[PDB]
Amino acid sequence: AVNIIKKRTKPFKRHQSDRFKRVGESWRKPRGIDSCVRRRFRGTISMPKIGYGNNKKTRYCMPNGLKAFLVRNVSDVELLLMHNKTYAAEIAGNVSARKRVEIVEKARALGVKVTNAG
Amino acid sequence: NIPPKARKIMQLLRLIQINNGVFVKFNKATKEMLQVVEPYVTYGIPNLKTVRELLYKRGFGKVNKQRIALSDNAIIEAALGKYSILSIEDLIHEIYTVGPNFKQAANFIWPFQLSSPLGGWRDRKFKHFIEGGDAGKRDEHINSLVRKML
Amino acid sequence: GHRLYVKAKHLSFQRSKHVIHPGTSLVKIEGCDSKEEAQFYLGKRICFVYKSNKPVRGSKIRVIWGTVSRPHGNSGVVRARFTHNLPPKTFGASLRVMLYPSNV
Amino acid sequence: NVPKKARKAVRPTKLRASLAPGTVCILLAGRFRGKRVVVLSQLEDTLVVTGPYKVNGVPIRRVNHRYVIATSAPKIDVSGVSVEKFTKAYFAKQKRSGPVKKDEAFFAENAPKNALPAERIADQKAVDAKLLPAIKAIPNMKEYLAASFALSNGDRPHLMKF
Amino acid sequence: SEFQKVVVIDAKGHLLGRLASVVAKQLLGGQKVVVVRCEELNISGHFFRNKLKYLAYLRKACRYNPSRGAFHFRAPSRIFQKAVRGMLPHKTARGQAALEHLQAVEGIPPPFDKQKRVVVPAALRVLRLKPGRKYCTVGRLSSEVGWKYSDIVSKLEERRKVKSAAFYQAKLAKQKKIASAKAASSVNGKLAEFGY
Amino acid sequence: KRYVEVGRVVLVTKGEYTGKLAVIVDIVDHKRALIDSPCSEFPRQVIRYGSVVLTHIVMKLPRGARSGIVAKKWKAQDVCNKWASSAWAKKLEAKKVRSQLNDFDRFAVMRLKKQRREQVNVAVAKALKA
Amino acid sequence: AHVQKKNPLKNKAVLARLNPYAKAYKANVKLNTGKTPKAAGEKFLTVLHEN
Amino acid sequence: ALKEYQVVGRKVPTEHEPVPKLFRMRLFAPNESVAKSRYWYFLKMINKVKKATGEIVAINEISEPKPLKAKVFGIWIRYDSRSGTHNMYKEFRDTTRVGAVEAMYADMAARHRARFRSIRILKVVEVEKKEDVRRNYVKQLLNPHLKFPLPHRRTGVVGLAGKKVFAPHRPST
RNA sequence: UCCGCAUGAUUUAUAUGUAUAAAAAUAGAGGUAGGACUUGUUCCUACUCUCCUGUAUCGUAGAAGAUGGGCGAUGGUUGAUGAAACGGAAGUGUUUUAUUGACUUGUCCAUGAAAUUCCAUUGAAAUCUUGUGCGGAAUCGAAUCCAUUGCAUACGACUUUAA
RNA sequence: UCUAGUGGGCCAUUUUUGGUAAGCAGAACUGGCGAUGCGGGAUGAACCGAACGUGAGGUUAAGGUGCCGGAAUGUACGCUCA
Repeated sequence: AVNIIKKRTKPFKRHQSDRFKRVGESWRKPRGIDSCVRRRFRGTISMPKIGYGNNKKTRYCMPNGLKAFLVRNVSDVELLLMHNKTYAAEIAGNVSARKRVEIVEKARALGVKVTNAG
Repeated sequence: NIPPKARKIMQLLRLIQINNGVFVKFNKATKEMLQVVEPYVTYGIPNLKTVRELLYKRGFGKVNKQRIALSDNAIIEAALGKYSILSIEDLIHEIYTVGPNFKQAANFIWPFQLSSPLGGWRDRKFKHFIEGGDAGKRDEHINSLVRKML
Repeated sequence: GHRLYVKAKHLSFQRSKHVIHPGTSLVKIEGCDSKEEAQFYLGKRICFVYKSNKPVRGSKIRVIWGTVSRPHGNSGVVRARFTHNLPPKTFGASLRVMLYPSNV
Repeated sequence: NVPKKARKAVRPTKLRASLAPGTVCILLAGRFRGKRVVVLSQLEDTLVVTGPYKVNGVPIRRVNHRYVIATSAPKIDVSGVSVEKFTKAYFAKQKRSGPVKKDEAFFAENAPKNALPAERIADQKAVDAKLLPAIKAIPNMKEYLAASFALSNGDRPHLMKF
Repeated sequence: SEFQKVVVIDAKGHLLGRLASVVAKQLLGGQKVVVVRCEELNISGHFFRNKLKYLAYLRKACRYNPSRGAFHFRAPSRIFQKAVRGMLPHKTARGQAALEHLQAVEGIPPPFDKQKRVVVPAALRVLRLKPGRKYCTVGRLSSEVGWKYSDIVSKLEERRKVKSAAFYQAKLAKQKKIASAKAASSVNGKLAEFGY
Repeated sequence: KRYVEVGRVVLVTKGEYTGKLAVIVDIVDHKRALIDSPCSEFPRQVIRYGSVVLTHIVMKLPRGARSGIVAKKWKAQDVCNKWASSAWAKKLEAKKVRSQLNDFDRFAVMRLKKQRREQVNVAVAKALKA
Repeated sequence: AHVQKKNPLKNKAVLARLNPYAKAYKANVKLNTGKTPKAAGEKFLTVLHEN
Repeated sequence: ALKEYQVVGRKVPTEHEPVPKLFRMRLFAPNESVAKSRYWYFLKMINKVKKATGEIVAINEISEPKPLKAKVFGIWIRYDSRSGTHNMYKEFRDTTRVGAVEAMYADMAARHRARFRSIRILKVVEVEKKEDVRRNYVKQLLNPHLKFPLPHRRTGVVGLAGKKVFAPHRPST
């Protein structure tokens, strides 16, 4: 959780998704017989590869060195009593404001950081 | 673009990558093999300085089929202790003066991964050394090549 | 008050015929006509000074710093690495080579 | 967890021979950039320098050995100046850990008038009295020190001597 | 060594291509260049070769619309500018900016006749062309190709030279008086020890 | 006015011996000649005409002379002071001294030039006013 | 073990860990403390300058 | 850069020939390996020896006995053109016979476009007599009263000061 | 809408001295009061000054440059008014002249720069239009549409007329 | 052991056959493209160099160093005026 370095920050947009609206930005492997992107010609977009994989020690870590653990209730928040310095609670979006208040209070009492507090 | 015969010889000489160096004992068999692979390799007579610099900086031994740096005499003693080779110094002695266990001493050493020469090669690299290239026998000029390549 | 820096020009990035490397910049220093003279300026701090439109901290002047690394070519041109890569819109702009890490 | 103990022992800094005590140096950066000062002693990695206050106006302070250009001007005698007084703690800011603020109404108290107590100027007067004959005897030295340094057109630092 | 704001180059005795190459490199470096007396530029080879080369260049026009075809400028300054433009990457913004900083003119106009003019030794004909080998003049080539202002430029150059000679004589008088005063100064004896 | 012949004194402008005097004692060809100097640090050698510049001093010396007799003729004739007491060598020496000075010398030169400028300005003003 | 390779030709401590003789090794020893004659031969000189 | 080597070799002794003849020649080669290669190349023409069937018993670099005096060198060569084989004789004034050979190679390449591989140096001799010196331009350098102006060059650059892009005034000669 | 009693924004500022205006050839007069009279394709005059291009010349000390003095000149530098003249190739610039200023570092003196106590920052001042307080009044308009003509015209456009 | 795809090939060096020849057709060896990105030959499937995980630093191959364009308007000897 120290010196977190990302090899690549771009999201690997799909080819021609910027040109055609029916083509989503979610990555698809090009499989054309004359695909310049697949052949990796100079100046074309890069394809996702295993070499882009981030360090295992810093993988899944937020810039603060924590991992955003999703919590839906106070019982979920209590799961991070011992793992306070590695996991940070993220309140689920479908949780009501009344239960979110209790979740925030429990996280504050346990010292667990909240990624989306307030 | 390597012919099958030259490719097989270089595999048997453990020269499977560019800028790779090995020690061989010069006999009729090795001389004829080097003659066949003349366009693809250079070879010559190394001196004591070249041999010791190679084994001290690029010295890697093959223990358990692994490339391990010769950072301690214990590794050499474990690998070649049965041949009375207990240190990098007598490993250098066995390599320089071709002794009884030269085959074991040379096979234990991983092929040297030399860098590109400092100052580059000649104007055209893939001509013979006699013609002005960097191929074939070069006699003592292998020492200068290794010095640039180390 | 006068100047304590040598004038310099930002020529281009390190590049081949068609491939550019914006991580290093080519700098021509006034009065440096050989790679032997470039050895004196090796390691010297070099700054690009430009103006802006928003005052920041009361000053409208922004400076990008860097260090000369190695000579380039035979005519005294040097390679420099900056904290932020110099924008290529500054190709041909003025840079200041300081004497801050001096050894004379 | 406890980190490993590194094997980087601290060893004394060895400086250039040109930065001898009494040498005239040119300040390259800072408030007094371009000024000419006299080296009194040598600290760990810095030099204790001061152009005499009756000519220069630069007080007794430190300067990084890299941020000065030594000049081949005739050396100024600094034999008796009590160099041992100037240490790292001498040019050390007060203990400011905790209650410190940098708002207004603080620059009227940090001015040298209502600050910089005695034993600074009082010792500087005595040290200047000791050092005065050397500058007086050397011709052009007083005006040379008072004059700042600048690069004129056509000046090439890599070829000119200092 | 020369990082000045604006440089004025007297094009007389210079070779067109070598001067254009130096000027283009300076423009890309970020230096404003004003080239004067472009009609005195020289091109290696005898006049018939250069005349035929320009005629071949002039013959190249768009088949369906010469108005949008290649524009063949006849003035010597425009010939120099065409050489510089060919040496520059003018189709990019950087090349267009570099070309915008060049001001090539015929003769020495009043904006620049009172400014210092320099030369490029790497492009000088006397230093680059072997003696005895004939060369042409861009001004003569332009005049025989369609440039109309060869005679008026010559007349204005005669007037400018007369004015410049008068200015030089007035400056020479001041220089001789300063030298005479400096000769009798006793400071020179103690100053010569420093090489001055 | 200057030609390349045996006895011609030249100044070396290229190589390690730049700024040194020499005398041509033998002409190898139209591109090279053999030169020598009485100085111990300068060895007799063969140099190209592009690395040297001809001077005005021509001394009487036999073709293919040896180093010993070259030095003897150099001492016998006044070639040493002939070159030394010339505008060329004096101007070179002033250049050398001007390049062999430090910042303190530069300050002294500036002050001396300021004094000379003031005196000259007064002199020209008085002379012109008459 | 062996997280980073040190060059013995650069690191004296590693150059001492290996090769214990390095400390006692000597070089540049003079062996010309004698008349130091020449072995050329008239026959060899004539052959060298034969043509 | 060329050097002159004397190379002495012979055939490997056999049952019929226990004392083979020793053959020596002087060759101008960049290095000893090229010199020995040239030796075998020239020996294969006349004798029935090869590198496999022969051995080199000596190779010594020869330096100029008088490098500090001007000499005239006459070189007989045999070279192959694009049509046939020719024999030429050339004269060069130099202080070293190796330098004369290098000048000969440069001149042949410049004039006849002849490469190193197509030129055989038959003989190099030193001519100390103008009665045997036959080239008029070489002989004109032997007169006691020889004088001429400096060859027309690009004037003196003189140090780094000649690297300025611009000049304040026109040059003078 | 012009001058000033001034504030603010911008640049000269693509700045850090970013100062420098003869001509033409190179086996030559290169010219430097170049000298030499006799205004000429003249000398024995000046002759080794020409050639190291500018590595030159001019400027360059002072809290980004302050306060008070003695000697030395009898000048130099920077501005506003004044009398002007000369510059047309794009002259928008170059000289000279009187009043009014301030410094003068040519030399010697004194006081004062600090803690911004080891660098990360580029300074004072001058010119320009747009906002606000204006005293002083305003010496002063055109184009188009709508109409009209046919020397014009698919429509625009063009050539006329109009109060 | 089980099974997929394939069963139209093409280019270059060398050895060739049939044809006037072909960017023609048919054979042999090797290396390639097909399935090979990258540097160079201005441009390109085969030619040269070199076979590719994500990056930092250094050095090179082939190829280049007047400008476009990164790099000597480098050195030495000659030839050539179209």
